[PDB]
Amino acid sequence: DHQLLRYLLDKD
Amino acid sequence: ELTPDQQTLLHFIMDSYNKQRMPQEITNKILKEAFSAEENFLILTEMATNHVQVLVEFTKKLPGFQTLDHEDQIALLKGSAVEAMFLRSAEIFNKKLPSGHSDLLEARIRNSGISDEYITPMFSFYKSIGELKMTQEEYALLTAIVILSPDRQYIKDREAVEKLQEPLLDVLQKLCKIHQPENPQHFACLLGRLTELRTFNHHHAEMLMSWRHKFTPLLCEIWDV
Ligand SMILES: Cc1ccc(Cl)cc1N1CCN(C(=O)[C@]23C[C@H]4C[C@H](C[C@H](C4)C2)C3)CC1
Repeated sequence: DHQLLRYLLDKD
Repeated sequence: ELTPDQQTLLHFIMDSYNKQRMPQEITNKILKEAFSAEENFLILTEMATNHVQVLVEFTKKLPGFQTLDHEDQIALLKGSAVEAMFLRSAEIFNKKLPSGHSDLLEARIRNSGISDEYITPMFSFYKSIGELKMTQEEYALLTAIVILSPDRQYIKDREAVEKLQEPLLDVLQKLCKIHQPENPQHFACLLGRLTELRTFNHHHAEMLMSWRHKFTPLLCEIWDV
């Protein structure tokens, strides 16, 4: 269930 | 006085903190939307959700934060979300709105289905913080210090977090000597509000289990709802 926060952290 | 590297760190933090603010559509929704528990609740859900986005953007730019273990990154975000939300909400409530919008936002908060158990410590905390008369630098640093708290649960490398937090504390400490030499315990007073802040973890957990209005998927993820 990381999906949203992980996306927000990793995105450029 | 601030050494030039402390000045470079402050300037870098402030650029990240000023970079994202409150969108006009939400602010106007405070003034113009229907007043009812469900509608008041929805506005607040929408402010909290925008705050999460802003919080992640600010957190990712903190010096050293991207060098931490990926699981630690997530634990810090999750652990600090509520506290950071309350700190930003205090800033907005005291400093970033016209006198009209503060009164109306207070009303909306008081009639959004939230228990009195939670409302009273909230407004007490906002008045407490408001009496410190913090500058924007002080809000930015305290937000950064709260996010880089090494004592969150399930942090593997606590020493690594301490190293990132400490320079921010040292800068905040120098700003309390400079902007209020009158009050030599001002720094400790600020850190006293972190203690008040931590109580909102319990209050917020309580308000959450005491539901079921829908939250957003981002809120559910970061609050573990
Ligand atoms: C007034 C402000 C401005 C900015 C931000 Cl980021 C948050 C706030 N709030 C202060 C705290 N607060 C809450 O605890 C919630 C938590 C949760 C979702 C939503 C509606 C209910 C239940 C109260 C927001 C009001 C919204």
